[PDB]
Amino acid sequence: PYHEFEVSKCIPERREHAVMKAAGEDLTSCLPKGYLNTIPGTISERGCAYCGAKHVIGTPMKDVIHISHGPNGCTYDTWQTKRYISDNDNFQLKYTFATDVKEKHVVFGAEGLLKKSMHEAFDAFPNIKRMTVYQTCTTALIGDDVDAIAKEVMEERGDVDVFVCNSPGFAGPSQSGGHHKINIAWLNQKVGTVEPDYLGEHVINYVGEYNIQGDQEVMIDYFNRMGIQVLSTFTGNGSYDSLRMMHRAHLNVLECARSAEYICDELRARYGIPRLDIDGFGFEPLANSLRKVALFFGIEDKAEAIIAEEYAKWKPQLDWYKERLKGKKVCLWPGGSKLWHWAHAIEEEMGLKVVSVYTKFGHQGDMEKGVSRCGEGALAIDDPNELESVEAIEMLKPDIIFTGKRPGEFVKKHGVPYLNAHAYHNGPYKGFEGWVRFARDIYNAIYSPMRQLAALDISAPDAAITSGFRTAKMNADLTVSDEVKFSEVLHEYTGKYDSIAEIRARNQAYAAEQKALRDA
Amino acid sequence: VTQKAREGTINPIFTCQPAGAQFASIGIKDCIGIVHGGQGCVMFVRLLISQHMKESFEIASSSVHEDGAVFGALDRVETAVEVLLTRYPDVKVVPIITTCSTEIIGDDVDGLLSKLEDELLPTKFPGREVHLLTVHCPSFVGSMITGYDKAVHDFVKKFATKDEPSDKINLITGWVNPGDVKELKHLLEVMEVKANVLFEVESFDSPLMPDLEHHSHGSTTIEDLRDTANAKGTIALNRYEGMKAADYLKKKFKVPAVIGPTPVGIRNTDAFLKAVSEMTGQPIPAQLVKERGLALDAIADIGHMFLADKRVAIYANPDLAIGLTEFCLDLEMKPKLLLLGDDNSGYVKDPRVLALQENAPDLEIVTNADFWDLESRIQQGLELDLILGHSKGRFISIDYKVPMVRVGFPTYDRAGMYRHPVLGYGGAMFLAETMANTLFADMEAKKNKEWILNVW
Amino acid sequence: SEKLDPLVDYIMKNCLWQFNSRGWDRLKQNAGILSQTCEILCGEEPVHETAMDRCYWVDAVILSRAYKARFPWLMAMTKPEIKSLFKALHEKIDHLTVHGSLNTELTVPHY
Amino acid sequence: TRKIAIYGKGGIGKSTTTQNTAAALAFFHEKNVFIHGCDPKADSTRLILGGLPQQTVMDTLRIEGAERVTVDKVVKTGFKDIRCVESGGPEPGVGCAGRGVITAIDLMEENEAYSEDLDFLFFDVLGDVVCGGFAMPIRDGKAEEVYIVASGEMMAIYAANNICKGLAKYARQSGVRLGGIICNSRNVDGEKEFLEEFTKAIGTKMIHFVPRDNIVQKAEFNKQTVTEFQPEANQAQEYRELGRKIIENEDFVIPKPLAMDELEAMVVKYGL
Amino acid sequence: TRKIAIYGKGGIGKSTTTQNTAAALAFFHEKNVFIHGCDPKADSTRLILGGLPQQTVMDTLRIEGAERVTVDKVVKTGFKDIRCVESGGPEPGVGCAGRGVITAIDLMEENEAYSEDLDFLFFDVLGDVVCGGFAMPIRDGKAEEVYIVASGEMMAIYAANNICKGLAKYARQSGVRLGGIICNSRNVDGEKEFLEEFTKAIGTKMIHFVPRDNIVQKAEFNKQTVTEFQPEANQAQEYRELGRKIIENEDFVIPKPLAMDELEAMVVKYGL
Ligand SMILES: Nc1ncnc2c1ncn2[C@@H]1O[C@H](COP(=O)(O)OP(=O)(O)O)[C@@H](O)[C@H]1O
Ligand SMILES: Nc1ncnc2c1ncn2[C@@H]1O[C@H](COP(=O)(O)OP(=O)(O)O)[C@@H](O)[C@H]1O
Ligand code: CLF
Ligand code: SF4
Ligand SMILES: [Mg+2]
Ligand SMILES: [Mg+2]
Repeated sequence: PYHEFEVSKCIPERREHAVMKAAGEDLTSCLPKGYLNTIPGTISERGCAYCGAKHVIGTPMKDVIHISHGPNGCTYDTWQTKRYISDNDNFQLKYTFATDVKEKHVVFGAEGLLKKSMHEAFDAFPNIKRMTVYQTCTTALIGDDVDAIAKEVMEERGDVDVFVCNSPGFAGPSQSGGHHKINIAWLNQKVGTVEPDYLGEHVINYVGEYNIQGDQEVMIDYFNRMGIQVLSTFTGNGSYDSLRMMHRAHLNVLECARSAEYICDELRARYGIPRLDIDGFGFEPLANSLRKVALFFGIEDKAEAIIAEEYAKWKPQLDWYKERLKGKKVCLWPGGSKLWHWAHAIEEEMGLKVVSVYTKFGHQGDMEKGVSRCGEGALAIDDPNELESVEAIEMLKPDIIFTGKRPGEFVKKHGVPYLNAHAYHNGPYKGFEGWVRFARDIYNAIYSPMRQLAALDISAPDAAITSGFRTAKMNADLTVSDEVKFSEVLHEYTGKYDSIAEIRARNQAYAAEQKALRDA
Repeated sequence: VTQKAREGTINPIFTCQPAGAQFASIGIKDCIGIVHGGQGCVMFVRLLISQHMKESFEIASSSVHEDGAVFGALDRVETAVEVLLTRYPDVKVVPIITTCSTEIIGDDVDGLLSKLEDELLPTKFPGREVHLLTVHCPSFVGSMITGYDKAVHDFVKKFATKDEPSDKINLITGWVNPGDVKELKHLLEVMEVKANVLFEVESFDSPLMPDLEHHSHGSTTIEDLRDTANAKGTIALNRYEGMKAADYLKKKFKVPAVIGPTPVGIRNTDAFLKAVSEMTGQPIPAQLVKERGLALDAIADIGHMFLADKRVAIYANPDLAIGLTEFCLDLEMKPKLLLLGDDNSGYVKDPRVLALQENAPDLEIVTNADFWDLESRIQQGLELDLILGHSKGRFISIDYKVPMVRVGFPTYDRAGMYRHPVLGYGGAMFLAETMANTLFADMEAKKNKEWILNVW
Repeated sequence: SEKLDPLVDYIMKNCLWQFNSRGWDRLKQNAGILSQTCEILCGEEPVHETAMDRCYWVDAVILSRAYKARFPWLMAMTKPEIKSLFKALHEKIDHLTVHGSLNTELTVPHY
Repeated sequence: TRKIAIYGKGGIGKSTTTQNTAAALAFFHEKNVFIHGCDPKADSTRLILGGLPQQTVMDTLRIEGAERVTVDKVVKTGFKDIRCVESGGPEPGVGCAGRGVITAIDLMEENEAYSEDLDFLFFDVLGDVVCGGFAMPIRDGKAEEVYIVASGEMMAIYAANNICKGLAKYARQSGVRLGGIICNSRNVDGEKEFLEEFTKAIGTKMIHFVPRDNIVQKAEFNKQTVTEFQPEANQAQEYRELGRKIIENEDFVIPKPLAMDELEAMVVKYGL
Repeated sequence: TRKIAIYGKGGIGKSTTTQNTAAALAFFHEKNVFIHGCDPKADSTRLILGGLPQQTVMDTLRIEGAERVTVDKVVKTGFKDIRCVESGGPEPGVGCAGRGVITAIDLMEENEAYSEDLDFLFFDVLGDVVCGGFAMPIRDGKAEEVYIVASGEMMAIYAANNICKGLAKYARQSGVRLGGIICNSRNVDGEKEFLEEFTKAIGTKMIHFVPRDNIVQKAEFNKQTVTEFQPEANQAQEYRELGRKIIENEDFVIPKPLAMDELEAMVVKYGL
């Protein structure tokens, strides 16, 4: 049934944006609305279409000048807020570009300023030959023709390539407008314009991955070990030119269907490339995904070998945390796909109880996925506002919340710990090792001795003041049995602080080897 | 003075005007602003304040979409005010901050205020004290500094009301940290001077309490703002962050205004205290001589041994950056580059900048700067020992191996920098010792005469 | 009834192939994957005439493995009742994902 | 000072009527008149200055900056010492004239361009009010009265009704009122009866009827108003009467725009 | 298909001439014509649809969303199966009508509204091209030819000259060309001579002369064109000749705008 919040009675439109799973209901009984306009003044969590296009999908590309046509403020506001890394020395994190539109450019036109800014950026970074121009609110209203300027700059330089993304912040209800716009733009302008140099025997496009803390590198490692060529990645750790070659892959391996399903559906409709939805998170979802990809190419035995090896290495460590986390309650509050990527896997493989999910921008498809994969009684919210979140916490009493940084700092002031669902904490959270890293983060947040200390009132007359120390393991062992506590097979996470250094230093070795053989 | 020759931006130093108006608004008790425009315009600013403070602050949006831009979006603001007021019954001040989009299309938010006060407030919130104001912040003008300056002017102009005279002064702090306000309030309390402090941002640091939840908020009240008209005088520390409000008070209510100096370092703190002493009649007491002496003893331990002849690049909010340059010169350091990151035309007329040009010989001042100014000068051969700046220039520091002291806004890559002063004598001691310790850690990382840190 | 609820429940808790973006694509996804699963469980070798048929088959292979592992009563039934059951399963998944769906985006004509 | 904004269909004669009425006001009624042109093509002050000004508020902001705009570089003086300024703006197809008008009127208020001794301040606005920046002349602290120029052509009346719709909105925010409809004749059959019916239907009046005369074009080719060209001509007397009727106007209303089915029904008797 | 944009001074008869020529093209020459009104007041297809359309592209995005705009909800069919769409836009004094035209034309492109078997696609634009969004019809992939409607009045010629100045940019960027100047007579003394001389000084031709006739008013009051109203009237034959001249046009040039001193010297012969 549709859940109406006490804080949202005055805005009755909010009633049909929340459901509570009930026994005897299916997807055709009730379903929260989605991808609608925001109610003004609600202090919702939603962003703008420029965010969805530029900040989320565009910037991950590693060999590109990302210049926003607009004032400095849009460019500053999205700079150094994301954790998509690259093997291009993180160029996409360290350099950001604006045309710096002033009032004279608003009144008289900013196209000359855009052309001059593009030439300046190419001049300052002569090793970069690719560029994307993003519209902002300002330059989208006044009608600047960015496409004509991009054509002029390309012909004046003769060795650069420019992509145009016309996604101003107001052009849509949330980041989702940006997802759609940039997908269709890249497909229509850029796909098919470059031919691959080498095409191996099993070629995939890895679609919908943005390399948060090295998530893509983790997945590339697995594909290398199955002998699968990743032609391009959309767009984490992705290069401009490889993404122009997407029309030549045997299979589209889609991870985030909220942000990249558009290009996948259109590549399927145009070039006949099949679309295979996968999970990167969890042990069993990731194992099944690897099995499907290897099965498509007839190389199943390679996937099974990876899976057995990874299970033997990481399953004992994951089960150490799973034993200590059984029954703990969590609120799953990302923006998009991570709510249905995690809801079932976290309950099964860490023992947590998912009491609520929400999406900031997701459509009704994300909610039908999320409601399906959640248990009965879970609260599913679309376009949540701050007061609704407070009410949900007071009703559900979660032990941890997975949400954003600023929402996390809010719920901290209501007693609850948080893990960053967006940027991770000690990521990457993808892979088999990554799931163990996620479990350790959950366990550290929940069983912190500092959390119990903060709950203690020292001015209370008979206050339970103690001395010495406690550890998280002391706190968590109070919840397990003797058989679990003295198990000789379960042990804590044995991994480096930077798990990606060794993974990246392996993907690069593989690349070198493959090049050697090919060039011979 | 060098004006940046490029027209585009590579790595901006500041954000836009609406962000500054939003930051000024969160310093007022029972105030939630509505940013009129796209949702990104408010969500990113809340994230940016969160990066600096590691706290969450309530700011609302009118959520302008495509139909709002094409058809007009004043109905969005009317809906936003109603929704915000019904759902937050403790709110008394609602500033309506415009953005680039609604400044371009010409949404008449001033006229809407009149209608709201005549129709919506008396009808659906009868007897409730609600004050609405507009802050016009076109992001293609100025920067977050000018947005902050304008918002302080707008808040004062809304509320200041002539009444019985008060012995208080007005202290407009400028854009400062909670640690800075604590230091300034300590100075005033030793001098025995009551002030209307704009703004009281110590409560930005909220405690993690056992039972009673307690969120971050500002502590400047409507009564503080109302009483600004009755003060003996106004001291605005920052000429670019509060001189407009002070000029308004002088012109409208004849409240004498003293602009600056920013009390960065020993000498400028003395000048600030002398201004307070002249305004109020209160003598500088012997306790301040002692606290000043303590800061000077710390500085003497490190000054001509470690700080003399160190080459420094500085960027911050303009007033803080200029004051930091002056303090570094007093410490015998060699400031090489000063970055003033926006297009304000008052910098070249600023008496502090004219004095820097006269007597700081190897210092280059770049107005309308971005971070590519600093980085491309290092690539061309500028050698620095130290950088003073905020966190968005951290990759220059990381990649070129120049240590940086985190000052200004935002400093998100170090823990708890908002709790330490850079103003006053306490701030001078904190600043000088942090510079020394940053340099010490760098010598040890590079093994650069690191054996010398034994009998200094 | 007692045979459909475990099968439908496993699909909706574990699988992602039934949640395509548009109803006309969901119909093809449902038909291809479920028919091939019925063939696998009946001892047949499905024949592929397209790359999408092969993509249907990988989902079908994984799903049939899970059904064999978790529902032993399938390997005891004979082909007529397996066909009827998978005909019923196909109808139920179609109703849940397309016919009775409250997801109104499935009728958006563009991707 | 009576601050007035002129609206109406494009090319209906707003600029010509404003300049000619201003000349008649200055010459026949000895009034201090100011004209602020709010059209980017900056053609609202040619008949008074005897040629297009070459300094616009926006051209000056583009070259020197907003802070270096002065009430001496952009405000000019023409016939009978009528003070004129042009907002300026971009050439067609680029930028944002709406923002330019917002900024230009803001700057002229900041620099006290409108002197206390003015009897009339005319904001001459373009015909396509496409944005909120072209309604800046009817915000609080700006024009308190609006005159709409129309004619017997059904599109001109439709444009007048459309302008009244937008003017009803601001009437509930700002206290701007409609002073009447000025009819610049286009020689339409039933033009007078159509205009009388339409003004009554929306709650206003036809303040004056301005005939269609070729002497207006002749004076315009000679860079002047009819009052400057030929003070004793009949068209000059019409502008003088129109100026007199504006001076003595006291009927300022919130218009009631007609639904399109009402206007469609009204125009049936005129196509016969 | 020949994609054309119509520009000119405000209220000079862009919409009337566009609709009447479209009706003549469809009726006398059996042509497939499409009209895209690029004016927020949405009056560019009333004569073809026989009444103001009640679904613009912008009204449909506001009600349904961008993703639900369909080439069946917003495209209507009128006289001689002429297909008509209106961009729509805000009421006067609010919003951005330039952005609405950008979005409306974008949406008609994404939904492939303009068929490939069309013979003519007219973009009927407003008279105040105040921003870049009103130049959207002459971007790449849009109108390839521009006809400016003018008249012998000096402000119409000045407006036509201004449009030529702004049109230089799009002639360079998208290759759009000026096909000629349509002269809608305003009964100005020496009108034909002034138009010939002006069209010669900028490098183009007066493609046709449209007489000022009141049958156009009568037909407009009757919600139809002259061709629908009275096919055998003289004015209908004038639109039939203009349509034929547009069909058989091969003179497409980049106009060379006149500095205003040249235009000032030119208008002296006509102020006598
Ligand atoms: N009463 C009139 N008789 C004859 N021509 C007129 C009359 N009023 C205006 N005109 C003509 O109208 C043309 C366009 O008018 P203009 O003032 O430029 O329009 P707007 O300012 O409304 O765009 C001018 O060239 C002028 O000669
Ligand atoms: N050839 C003509 N003869 C008579 N009246 C005309 C003629 N062309 C246009 N008109 C009149 O011009 C009025 C306004 O023209 P319109 O086409 O609406 O202008 P625009 O589209 O340029 O804004 C119409 O209402 C019509 O009565
Ligand atoms: S310069 Fe500043 S932050 Fe930029 S928009 Fe303008 S006021 Fe705002 Fe806003 S919604 Fe997104 S983030 Fe921008 S494209 Fe618009
Ligand atoms: S319609 Fe008005 S606000 Fe919008 S771009 Fe054009 S001039 Fe500017
Ligand atoms: Mg005019
Ligand atoms: Mg028209």
